[PDB]
Amino acid sequence: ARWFPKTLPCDVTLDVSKNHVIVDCTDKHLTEIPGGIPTNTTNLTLTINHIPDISPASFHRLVHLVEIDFRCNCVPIRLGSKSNMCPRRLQIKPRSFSGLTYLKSLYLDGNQLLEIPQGLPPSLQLLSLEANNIFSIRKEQLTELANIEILYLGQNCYYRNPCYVSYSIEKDAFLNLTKLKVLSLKDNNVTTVPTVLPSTLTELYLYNNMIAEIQEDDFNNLNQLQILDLSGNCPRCYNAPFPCTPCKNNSPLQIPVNAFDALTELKVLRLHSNSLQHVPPRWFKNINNLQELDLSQNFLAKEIGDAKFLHFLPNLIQLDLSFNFELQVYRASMNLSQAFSSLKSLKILRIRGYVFKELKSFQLSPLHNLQNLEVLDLGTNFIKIANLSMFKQFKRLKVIDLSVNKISPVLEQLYYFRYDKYARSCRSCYKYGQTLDLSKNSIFFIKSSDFQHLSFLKCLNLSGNLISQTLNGSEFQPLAELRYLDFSNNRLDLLHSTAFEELRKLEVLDISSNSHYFQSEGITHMLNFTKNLKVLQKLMMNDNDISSSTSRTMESESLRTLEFRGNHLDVLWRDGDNRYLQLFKNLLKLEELDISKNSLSFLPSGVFDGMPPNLKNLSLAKNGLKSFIWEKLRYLKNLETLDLSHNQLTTVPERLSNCSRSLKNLILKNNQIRSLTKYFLQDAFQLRYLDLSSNKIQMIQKTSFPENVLNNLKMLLLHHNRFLCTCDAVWFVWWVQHTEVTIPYLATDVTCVGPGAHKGQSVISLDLYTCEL
Amino acid sequence: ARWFPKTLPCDVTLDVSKNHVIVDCTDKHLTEIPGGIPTNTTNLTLTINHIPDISPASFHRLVHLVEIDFRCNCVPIRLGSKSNMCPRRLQIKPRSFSGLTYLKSLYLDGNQLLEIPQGLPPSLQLLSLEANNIFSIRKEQLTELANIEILYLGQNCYYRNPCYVSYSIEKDAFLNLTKLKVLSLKDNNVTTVPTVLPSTLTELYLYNNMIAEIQEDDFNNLNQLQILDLSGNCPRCYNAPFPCTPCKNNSPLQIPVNAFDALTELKVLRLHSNSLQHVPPRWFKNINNLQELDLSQNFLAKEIGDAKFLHFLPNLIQLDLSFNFELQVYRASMNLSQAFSSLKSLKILRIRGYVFKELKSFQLSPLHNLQNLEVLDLGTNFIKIANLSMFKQFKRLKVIDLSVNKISPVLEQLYYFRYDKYARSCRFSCYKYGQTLDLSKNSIFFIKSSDFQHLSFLKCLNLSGNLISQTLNGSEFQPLAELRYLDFSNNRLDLLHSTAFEELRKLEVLDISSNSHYFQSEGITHMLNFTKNLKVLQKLMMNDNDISSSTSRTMESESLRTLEFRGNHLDVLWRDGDNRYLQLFKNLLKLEELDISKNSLSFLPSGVFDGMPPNLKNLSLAKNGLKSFIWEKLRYLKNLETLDLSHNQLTTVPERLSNCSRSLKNLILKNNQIRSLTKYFLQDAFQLRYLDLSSNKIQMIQKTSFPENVLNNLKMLLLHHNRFLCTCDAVWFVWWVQHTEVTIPYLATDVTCVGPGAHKGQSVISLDLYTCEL
RNA sequence: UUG
RNA sequence: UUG
Ligand SMILES: *[C@@H]1O[C@H](CO)[C@@H](O[C@@H]2O[C@H](CO)[C@@H](O)[C@H](O)[C@H]2NC(C)=O)[C@H](O)[C@H]1NC(C)=O
Ligand SMILES: *[C@@H]1O[C@H](CO)[C@@H](O[C@@H]2O[C@H](CO)[C@@H](O)[C@H](O)[C@H]2NC(C)=O)[C@H](O)[C@H]1NC(C)=O
Ligand SMILES: *[C@@H]1O[C@H](CO)[C@@H](O[C@@H]2O[C@H](CO)[C@@H](O)[C@H](O)[C@H]2NC(C)=O)[C@H](O)[C@H]1NC(C)=O
Ligand SMILES: *[C@@H]1O[C@H](CO)[C@@H](O[C@@H]2O[C@H](CO)[C@@H](O)[C@H](O)[C@H]2NC(C)=O)[C@H](O)[C@H]1NC(C)=O
Ligand SMILES: CCCCc1nc2c(N)nc3ccccc3c2n1Cc1ccc(CN)cc1
Ligand SMILES: CCCCc1nc2c(N)nc3ccccc3c2n1Cc1ccc(CN)cc1
Ligand SMILES: *[C@@H]1O[C@H](CO)[C@@H](O)[C@H](O)[C@H]1NC(C)=O
Ligand SMILES: *[C@@H]1O[C@H](CO)[C@@H](O)[C@H](O)[C@H]1NC(C)=O
Ligand SMILES: *[C@@H]1O[C@H](CO)[C@@H](O)[C@H](O)[C@H]1NC(C)=O
Ligand SMILES: *[C@@H]1O[C@H](CO)[C@@H](O)[C@H](O)[C@H]1NC(C)=O
Ligand SMILES: *[C@@H]1O[C@H](CO)[C@@H](O)[C@H](O)[C@H]1NC(C)=O
Ligand SMILES: *[C@@H]1O[C@H](CO)[C@@H](O)[C@H](O)[C@H]1NC(C)=O
Ligand SMILES: *[C@@H]1O[C@H](CO)[C@@H](O)[C@H](O)[C@H]1NC(C)=O
Ligand SMILES: *[C@@H]1O[C@H](CO)[C@@H](O)[C@H](O)[C@H]1NC(C)=O
Ligand SMILES: *[C@@H]1O[C@H](CO)[C@@H](O)[C@H](O)[C@H]1NC(C)=O
Ligand SMILES: *[C@@H]1O[C@H](CO)[C@@H](O)[C@H](O)[C@H]1NC(C)=O
Ligand SMILES: *[C@@H]1O[C@H](CO)[C@@H](O)[C@H](O)[C@H]1NC(C)=O
Repeated sequence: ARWFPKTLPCDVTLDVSKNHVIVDCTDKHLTEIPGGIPTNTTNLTLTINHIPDISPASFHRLVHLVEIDFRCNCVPIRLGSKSNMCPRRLQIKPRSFSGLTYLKSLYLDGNQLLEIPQGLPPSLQLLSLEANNIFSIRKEQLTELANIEILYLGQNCYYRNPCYVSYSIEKDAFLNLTKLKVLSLKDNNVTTVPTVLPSTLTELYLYNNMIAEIQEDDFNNLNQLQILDLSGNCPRCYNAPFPCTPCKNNSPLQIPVNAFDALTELKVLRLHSNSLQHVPPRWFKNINNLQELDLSQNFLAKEIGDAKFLHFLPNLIQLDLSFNFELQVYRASMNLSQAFSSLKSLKILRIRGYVFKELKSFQLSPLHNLQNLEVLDLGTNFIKIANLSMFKQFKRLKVIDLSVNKISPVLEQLYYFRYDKYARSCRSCYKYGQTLDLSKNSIFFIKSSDFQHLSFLKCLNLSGNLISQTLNGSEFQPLAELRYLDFSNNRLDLLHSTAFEELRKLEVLDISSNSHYFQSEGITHMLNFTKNLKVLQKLMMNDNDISSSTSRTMESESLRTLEFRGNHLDVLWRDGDNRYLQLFKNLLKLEELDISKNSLSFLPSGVFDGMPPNLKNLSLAKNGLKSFIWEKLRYLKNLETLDLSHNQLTTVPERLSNCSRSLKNLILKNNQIRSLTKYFLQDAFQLRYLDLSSNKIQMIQKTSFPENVLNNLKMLLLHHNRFLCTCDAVWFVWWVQHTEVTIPYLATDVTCVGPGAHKGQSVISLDLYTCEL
Repeated sequence: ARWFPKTLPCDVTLDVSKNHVIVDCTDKHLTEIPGGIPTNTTNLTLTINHIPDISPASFHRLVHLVEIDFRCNCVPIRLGSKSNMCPRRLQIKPRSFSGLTYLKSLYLDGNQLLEIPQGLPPSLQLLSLEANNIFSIRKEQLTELANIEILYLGQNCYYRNPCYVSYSIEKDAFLNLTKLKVLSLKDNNVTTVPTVLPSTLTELYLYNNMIAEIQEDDFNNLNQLQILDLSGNCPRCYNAPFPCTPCKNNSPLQIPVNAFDALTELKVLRLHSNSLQHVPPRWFKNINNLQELDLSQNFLAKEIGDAKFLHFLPNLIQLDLSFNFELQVYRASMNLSQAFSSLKSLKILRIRGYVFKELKSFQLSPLHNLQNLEVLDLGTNFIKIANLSMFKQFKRLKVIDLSVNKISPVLEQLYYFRYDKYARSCRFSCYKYGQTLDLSKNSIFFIKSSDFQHLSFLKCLNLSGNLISQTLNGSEFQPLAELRYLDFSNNRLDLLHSTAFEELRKLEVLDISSNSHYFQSEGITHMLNFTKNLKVLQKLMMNDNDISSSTSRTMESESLRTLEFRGNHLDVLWRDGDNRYLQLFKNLLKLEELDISKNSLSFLPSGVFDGMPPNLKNLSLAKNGLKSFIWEKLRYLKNLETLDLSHNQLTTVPERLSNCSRSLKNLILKNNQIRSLTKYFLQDAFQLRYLDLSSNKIQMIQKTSFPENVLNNLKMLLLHHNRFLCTCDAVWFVWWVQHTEVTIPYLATDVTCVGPGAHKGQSVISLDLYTCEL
């Protein structure tokens, strides 16, 4: 179907609308720029390779390159792989870029460069040099960058990539860059705000440096500035998970009261981890546009109960005061100044790490009339006592976050404590409505009154509490509109089949990782509790170690998805015991069933007949299946996806069309298949996806793989097999080289293991002409 | 060093004292009895193979055979592998055994036999026919067994191996087996006690059958009987995890009051799952020797509060009354009859599954003066309330088990609900510290010192798997002055205070594994230097805590010898560039054993080995995804004896292991990616004793890598499951493997050529390389 | 392989 | 692969 096989080890893509030819060679173990890159190439990406140098030969004929991404071909030692350390810094020979007349973006990050590469074309808008060893900026080296708009220089001098001196920037180095909009000098051992900066700046990133003081006029001309990040100068170092040096004398980052006067356009101000003890209202006298203010990780515990500066912030959307607690202090309660009530525009308020024992309704009163308040985050506060009914006054919020507290009767898991949460790399129930997140607390017992006045709730997260209780349907009575209950990581005791039946609008129920009572013999479990839940769509009961059930069927008219992974259906379906072979049969509208990780080394006859009639996607992954009667797939008349990955199957069916006329997606990766049957895919016409990767296949012949089926395949995975590239393989090699069908990893892992001559050689590159002499 | 390589695929052992030549061919994928079995073979085992028949050729030369274990060469379908189903039942041709004049033991279990094999020699003492399809016993077929003493016929007709009829035994079938001592007819669809049985019986196993009634004279002559098991006739089927049919009308197994009158020798009586509602004292009128009585899984809840029969059992050692609760009943308390006080010899009392809300001191008063009482088991009772101080009257006990209850302010996990807990297979803890109070798997969320008032005698406390989500500050355990072992695993400990546990001043072992909760949230203070206070602490387990951060930078101990730190994130604590935690273990001065496997250590930052404490001898870095390893750094570990690097991603071994560690004795490199050894790998490694190179990708081994003065010290050398290339370049290695005394497991099974073509799949032990010397 |  |  192709006249000329593509042999280039890079994905090539055409976006003809913007006349972009995109050539992506990311992570192809390349030691040279491959020959044959299309001459019309616009975007060329060579990240994560081991190309030791650039030269005029590199892009010689690539004259229409608008973007070169050449990052991480020599990552600095501590940042890169220790099993493949780069031996010598990337070498850029003169004239490597002067010919690239159309070049708009050049990425050279993580190449251990010692200096700003010169000879760059005047068309260049974006230059990126992060994670090199460039720690002295001189005006002379920047003249070439007249038209530059975006310049990334950070991570060139910090604990993970040290330069062992202070960063140096010459007076007015950036001033004649008259179009420069974004300047990032983060994570760099900088000691003062460089001046003067061009007044065209929109974004200035100076965080994680050694700037001890702000001069009044450091930001005098920056009347177009919209984002300023000064975080991590004089860091608060308590429990820092990276090496952290505080400013001497317990000093804060000193900012004169008028320092921001010119920043009339400022939208985002980040002062995280500057050891601040006070927030002078004078800072904000001439910024009324401010929308986002990060004051997390300072020492503003007292200031939170005063906070006059808030009166100057009527347009603020986001306010973060997390982790301002005083060391060794466990406050009784939360003192929020009344000044908070003047935050007319506030949608998002975050005060984790305030650290206090009792949350009481009136302490939140300053928030009562903030009409736009969508998120209230009081997590990681070690709150012991909170009458949940106080949130009757917060029905308008989208998320009330009390996660990780000690209550009893989405941000990344490392977020407030990571060094650079915006660092670049070399390469949930909120949607249901009002969410009360109580996850990771100490709730041991629940009763209906605990949820008094909270009938508006759509999602309740009780995951990771200590609830060890037989629910009989009486515990959630107020939660009349609840659509989503996360009850995972508790110790539910399904003694009563009336559990959860009061949650009459419940659509999704997670009772995963409630294995405690299931792992002790002789205890009653009612798995038919689903019959009462008339609108239940999705039920998760993963990792419960279920090996026994008092009831023999689960029943639902509504349930479409059942996750039953990590249980012991091998015990329930012990050969000879027929009692549970229709456990799922009366889930009449069930479409998706996950019974991976159930130790099902075989499937007793009757399991398939016992499946409910509308099953579409069935996972049997990770079972150690050593055999499989493919013919029994005939019972699964609506089966579209069959996941058999990570098992021990050695054969495929003689005729897949004779096993299922509906099957579209067959995942057989990570098995032990050594050969295909003679007529495997014969007449399997709307088969569309076939994963045979990570098996031990040596040969594939045309009878097993007729082209009338292969041409309909959205994707066909064959990588990591044991292909023998002898003359018997002539059809398969020819087809792989000329096919339109998508086959991932042809450049990297579709390989001959022999015969000797061809060992380790890619099938895409293989020349079998000697077979036709 | 051997003139004749051993090529037989079976382990051979000589026990010269007992004149035994033991040949074990268990699980060798054999389709025929291997040739070359020693002619002096006494014990021959061929279990788990697929030898389709036996014939006079089978044991032709093996005339001194005392034991043949030929089990599971054709296991019944539901019992066997579903990937390798046996196609046809084992065929035994005539006179296959009649020549084995010394044959004392014959096992033919799991072969789908239809009949009792004939022609057996009269020397036979033990015949085993479990898991076949023999379900009709006729006196004629038993004449050959004149001298038989032990006869196993069970598991021939039950749900996993059905015969679809009742078991049949001809009247007096066994009577003329005048030496018969043990008779097992369990799991067989038997409907009556076969009679008459020979009076020589010592053990009678009739459990899991369909016997609804015992005739009064069923055991009339069994005056030597010591063990009688009638369990599982009229079973109690509630929550049974196997198919279970009760006797109609909820009837119990009916036993006449005089049924046991002849059993004056009875030591063990098992009436488990017989749906009993009463235990008539008349049963035990002439059994005064009884030591073990299992009455679990009946309906004896009422009877436990009356239990007059206990007055007839002064010699009883074990009494099991577990799982007698009435269905749907949650009693307020445990009513134990005063009759319990007459169990003067009782060592072990088990009453799980009574099901009651409140345990109070006086309810155990019938037990107070049982002087020999060692074990009191009240687990799986859903007890909600118990003043632990009541056990101050029980300091003589060895184990007090309140496991799996709901208390708040060693048996197999499947045991009482298992079908046949003594079922044979085809192939074949802190109690030692002193008084143990097991509170594991309860609902304890908060502990305070007074909870343990009056229990200073305790040596071990098991709090595993509670809900304790508390900052221990040294005040919670104050009465436990003699505690040697605290299992605090699977809780939510909050190590805010470095004074946690410091009140346990005699503590030798502390398990705080799987307390990951507070370690999983950023910015929380964790004091790992809490160890300084524990002056006699030997062993610390803190596995699977997900530790990725620590406020303190060193742990300190003068006493700690073993630290388990597996399943944490030392990769994060030792991030390249961060030096603060590189001496985390350095001041554990007496530490000899460190497990830091499963810590995602894909590389080791420089400074880790220098930072190890000076006496470390046993170090595990297993299961880290280690992709590289500077072997030279082992030089810092001057007392290292065992290095476990299994299940990693290493591709090379050091050029000279002796130049890396002068102390290393045990080097575990199994399950890595090693493709070749260095030229002089083991040169002068005089302290090497154990070397596991199995499950790698080695193609070739040359003599320079494996000097013979090092190999001769090796207690063991593992090489199986590599990718050995059996060309003429491999002549040294093939010759050496064939002629070496060194122990190398799996030469018959998994030391194999992958090529060249001709030799693919062949064992190197069997490989003939003469063409390389023409 | 810029966490 | 007798649980
Ligand atoms: C291909 O490269 C071009 C050139 O850098 C990328 O286009 C730029 O995208 C950013 C995104 O906002 C714009 O600000 C620039 O102005 C764009 N430049 C041009 C010339 O249009 C494009 O995103 C890249 N695409 C791919 C798939 O790599
Ligand atoms: C950041 O710059 C400081 C200089 O202010 C570096 O500190 C010097 O480091 C050298 C070598 O380690 C010492 O000999 C000097 O005494 C240090 N000077 C001072 C004033 O401390 C520091 O190492 C740099 N940090 C990084 C990560 O590059
Ligand atoms: C070898 O076979 C003999 C005979 O079958 C075994 O001897 C029996 O051992 C059991 C258990 O150890 C004793 O209780 C019996 O009294 C012995 N029976 C006879 C008839 O002597 C012996 O154990 C076997 N040894 C090995 C290593 O397989
Ligand atoms: C145990 O024996 C009973 C009866 O002795 C068998 O039950 C009969 O089974 C046949 C075939 O399945 C049925 O048609 C009869 O109705 C049953 N009879 C009675 C009285 O129940 C039973 O199959 C046997 N069990 C096993 C495991 O072999
Ligand atoms: C964001 C807080 C980091 C420090 C910290 N860690 C913990 C912890 N692991 N457990 C606690 C348990 C209860 C109260 C406070 C803390 C606490 N705290 C706060 C705290 C620590 C110590 C003290 C002195 N009692 C008061 C408050
Ligand atoms: C060995 C016990 C098997 C049956 C069982 N299962 C459970 C269970 N999952 N949770 C309980 C929780 C409290 C009390 C009893 C049970 C119980 N029980 C006993 C029981 C169940 C139900 C009732 C009536 N509420 C009384 C007693
Ligand atoms: C909690 O507050 C609600 C009103 O918001 C009140 O009805 C209820 O009684 C309170 N409960 C407790 C224990 O204070
Ligand atoms: C509930 O909270 C936990 C955090 O502990 C989170 O992992 C989970 O995704 C949440 N559930 C939903 C439905 O968002
Ligand atoms: C369910 O249990 C709750 C809590 O103990 C109790 O208030 C209620 O009476 C019970 N409901 C039913 C229907 O048994
Ligand atoms: C669940 O099934 C059990 C069968 O053991 C029965 O006792 C109970 O009534 C059933 N309940 C529901 C809600 O289906
Ligand atoms: C205990 O139960 C027995 C038998 O049911 C009865 O005779 C006795 O009076 C009961 N005693 C107590 C204290 O409950
Ligand atoms: C528990 O019993 C002991 C007597 O052994 C007594 O000292 C203590 O007060 C009791 N505690 C409670 C809570 O009943
Ligand atoms: C404590 O009990 C747990 C839970 O039953 C058990 O796994 C553990 O091995 C016990 N610990 C000791 C030291 O015996
Ligand atoms: C430790 O905590 C316990 C329980 O909260 C308390 O009784 C005691 O005063 C505390 N002791 C110290 C030394 O902090
Ligand atoms: C443990 O180390 C911390 C240092 O962060 C110190 O504050 C504390 O007092 C130490 N405690 C002990 C018992 O060494
Ligand atoms: C080394 O320690 C491991 C546990 O970490 C133990 O299993 C092994 O037997 C020990 N080896 C020696 C030789 O002491
Ligand atoms: C390693 O070998 C070299 C050369 O034999 C020797 O100089 C050096 O001292 C040795 N080091 C150790 C630790 O044995």
